[PDB]
Amino acid sequence: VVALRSRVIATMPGNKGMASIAAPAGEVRARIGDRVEIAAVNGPRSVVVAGDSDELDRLVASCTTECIRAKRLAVDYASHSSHVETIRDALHAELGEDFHPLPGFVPFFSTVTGRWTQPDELDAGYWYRNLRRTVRFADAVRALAEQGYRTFLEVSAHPILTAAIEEIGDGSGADLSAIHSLRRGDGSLADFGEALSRAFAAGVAVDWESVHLGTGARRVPLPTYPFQRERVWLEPKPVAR
Amino acid sequence: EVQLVQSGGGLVQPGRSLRLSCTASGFTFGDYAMSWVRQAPGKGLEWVGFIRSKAYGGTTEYAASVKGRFTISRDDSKSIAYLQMNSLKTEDTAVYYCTRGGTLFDYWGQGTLVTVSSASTKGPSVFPLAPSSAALGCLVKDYFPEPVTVSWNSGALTSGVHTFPAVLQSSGLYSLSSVVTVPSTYICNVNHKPSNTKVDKKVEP
Amino acid sequence: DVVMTQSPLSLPVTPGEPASISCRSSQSLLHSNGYNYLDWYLQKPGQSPQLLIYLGSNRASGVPDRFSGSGSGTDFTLKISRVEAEDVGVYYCMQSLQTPRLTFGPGTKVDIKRTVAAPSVFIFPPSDEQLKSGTASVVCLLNNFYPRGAKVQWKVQSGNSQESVTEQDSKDSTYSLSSTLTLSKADYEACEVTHQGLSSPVTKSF
Repeated sequence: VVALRSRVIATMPGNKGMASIAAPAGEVRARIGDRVEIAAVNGPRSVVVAGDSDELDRLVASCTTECIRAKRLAVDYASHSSHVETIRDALHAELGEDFHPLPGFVPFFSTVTGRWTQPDELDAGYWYRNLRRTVRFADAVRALAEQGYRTFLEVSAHPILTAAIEEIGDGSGADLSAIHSLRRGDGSLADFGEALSRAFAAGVAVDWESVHLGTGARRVPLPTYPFQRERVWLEPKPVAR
Repeated sequence: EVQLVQSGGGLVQPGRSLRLSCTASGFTFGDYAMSWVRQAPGKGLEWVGFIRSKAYGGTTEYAASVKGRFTISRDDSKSIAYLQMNSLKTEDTAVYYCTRGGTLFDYWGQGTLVTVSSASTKGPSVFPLAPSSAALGCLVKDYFPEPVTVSWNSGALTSGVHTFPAVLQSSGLYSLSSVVTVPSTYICNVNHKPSNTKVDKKVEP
Repeated sequence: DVVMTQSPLSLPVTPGEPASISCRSSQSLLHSNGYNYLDWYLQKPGQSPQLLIYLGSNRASGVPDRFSGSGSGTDFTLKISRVEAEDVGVYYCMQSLQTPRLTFGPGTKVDIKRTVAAPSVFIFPPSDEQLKSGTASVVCLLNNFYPRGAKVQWKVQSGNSQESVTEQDSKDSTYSLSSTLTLSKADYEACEVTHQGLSSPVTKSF
């Protein structure tokens, strides 16, 4: 799916690109114009934008006059728009020919719908829904918090979205955790271990009986729990005579 | 523990040479007389043969069905029993076991599925079963070899789903007919793993 | 000659209830040592056969105490004191007096016991694209029946029917039959059962 999608999509560059800003959805949805639309709300203070060139470059520059994280996506391409919708064969069905929708299993989370769905719609239609509709990722993160989900692990090589998952909780009462992913410039196991640590810290259940199987380690006497002792005594009540 | 773990199954055309190995760990290999019991798909067990202990001579007793074709050996220093299956024909499609006793079969090992078929790897010919007026099903005729797996509504419906054990034609092919029973408009996706040919089926009366 | 050993081939068991498989040998399996030479094996559905009893009454180690053993020289018996959900499968009565033994016997087809069911005869005429394909498969699926002793005919005769049956399910504990009449181009131009879930022949055709 991803290989064929990227392969064909390599031709639309030169007409439209992509951007990812952490501006509040209000001002940008107000000032968007000239074939410019929001590809994915990823928070109350985060919106990915899919708009044409020479206005999407000045949309992150309409974000350098405001001084926000300025990243003119070097992987710029066409998506969530019409320039990719015209391909109703290669970019709509050729990517995903075979598919086996899964049942309940462990609840996954689709975004183009804004709610949890059974993983039975996950196919070339979904990639058609990532090229036709928006992503409404923020709506699904609110639904995650509603279904009891708070620690968010960013599967990537740099925090761009957990950074934005913390603007999910910059205005939400359910302040949520967003473990800092390997920094831009980190690519070694020393930095992965540092992440596993802050994952445990944030609350991510780590099966430590899996990290220590290849190490061939041993268990050695360590100090027990330091119970912080109060003074709880109920004294026999009375005073003689 | 005693574990008679086996190895050496696979797919061949009638008239080949196939090796069946029985790794014995847990007991003194030389005291017992390992034997090989065949179980053709879905029928009773038939005993192929057995080698006597090295101290009991090592005389190998085979069946009437496979005399002059199969030969059984054993090694203590490498601690393996062998079923050497030569000149196979269509009958050897079966789950061959390795028990640790000539008259007293014991551990039995695990079950090495050996298949002797003249067919080739082809995907399913998914043919639907239209309801009379009821249940809704779909064939998977003419696929080979087994594995095979059929779901309904792509693994959404699991109640009423009966994936009939597969069936061998005289041509060497396989035929599953998976059917759900529910009043209604349902989908069946068959994935022939050896060839990776996933075919999908929408059915109406 | 050879020892011919038979058993109650289709014995039903209901969980928590003592059951009893029996074996009957033509010749005498009580060898001079006073030790019977009959063995009881269990092949649990889709697993390696197990040794339950050797020498008629002795139980193999690692085998649940439930399986008890007894018998004279001809008639023999396996008394499962408590049948649970693992006590089901095929119980082979397998002699030891005359080795070699080309077969393990038909084996006692054990099933989790319920009352009689109702075979859901469902004649499914072959999809016509199949006739466009070069074959014909009218399928007479019987569904949800127990016990599994159903004749399934093909008239209007039979002889081109091939058999497909699953083992007993859990929550319904029934059986299902896929009698396929694979078939050829022209001769396409009825199925019924005699299962004891009913008595009268129920004939529905394509």
